[PDB]
Amino acid sequence: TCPFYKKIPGTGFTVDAFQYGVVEGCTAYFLTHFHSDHYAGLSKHFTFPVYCSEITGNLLKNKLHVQEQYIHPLPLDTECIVNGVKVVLLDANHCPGAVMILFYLPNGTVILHTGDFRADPSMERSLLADQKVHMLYLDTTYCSPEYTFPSQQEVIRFAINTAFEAVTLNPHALVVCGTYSIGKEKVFLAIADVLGSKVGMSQEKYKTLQCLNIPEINSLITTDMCSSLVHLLPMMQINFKGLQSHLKKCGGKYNQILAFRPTGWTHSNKFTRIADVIPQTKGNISIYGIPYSEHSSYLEMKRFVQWLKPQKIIPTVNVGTWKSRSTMEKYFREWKLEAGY
Ligand code: NI
Repeated sequence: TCPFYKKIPGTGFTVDAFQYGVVEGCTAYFLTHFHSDHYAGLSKHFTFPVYCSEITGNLLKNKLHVQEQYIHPLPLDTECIVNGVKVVLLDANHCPGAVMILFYLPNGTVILHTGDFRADPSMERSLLADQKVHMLYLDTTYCSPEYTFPSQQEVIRFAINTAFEAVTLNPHALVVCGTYSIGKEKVFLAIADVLGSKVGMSQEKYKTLQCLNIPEINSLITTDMCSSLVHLLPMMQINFKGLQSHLKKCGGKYNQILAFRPTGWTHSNKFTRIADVIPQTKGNISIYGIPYSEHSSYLEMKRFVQWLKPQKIIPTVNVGTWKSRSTMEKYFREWKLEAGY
């Protein structure tokens, strides 16, 4: 059964609610982004209207085989009427295709659902500038001050410099990058660009990337692993065993691996600056865990919410324990007293 924080009152709408069977009274199902925790349930057998971005719609069609007649892509930054209600989709600064949804309810209430997001000051000059929001359904993944991590630009600088240095010292090193979902593609695209190589991967991953409207993509990726000195592998193979196993396959072309494991936040952020990060090493294999986040840091979230000044906040992450829910409400009240709304 569909929880309350996935329903939009006064409409026939749900958001990210595909794993509960038929939702009583739902005439349109919104999907914020193509991550499995949110799409859980969709397939070729789905027969209700799905509203989403163009990129999400390409993924639904090609990866889940949802029939074309049930896919409803909307452009961003544009007022659209769906089942007699005005909506807008806004870029969430999460993974490719990810959106926030503004709903202009028939009774005059305005609701913003963030989906998954990485808050940014650029959002203060979207269509949000204009107006009041009565209810914010907020991605609270990192809603506590201990959650600190660098900018994406700093993390990419570190990865580019690390890989360019290694391969310049040893032209026979291979670079490997772990993946498990869409998102974080800049990690492997930036490294391949500094090395003058395409990125090699499986046919399944290549298909996924071909759905993302990335300009000049045919110039950047390939399924010919042997022609490539940046390889992608599933995230679970990014360990000393899995990497040794991979180096055997390459046929004595390479004599070293340098690997990257992009993560979310980890507790070594509480001590170590991005510059100071060191790898785990066994023999001719080195592995770097790098904190490339696509969710808001505490400070980013606080800034966005103190700017928006919503009337009420409904968290959509960390809602399962009394202690979590209690801690989040304390922070929402400080923010409100500090800023005066
Ligand atoms: Ni997500």
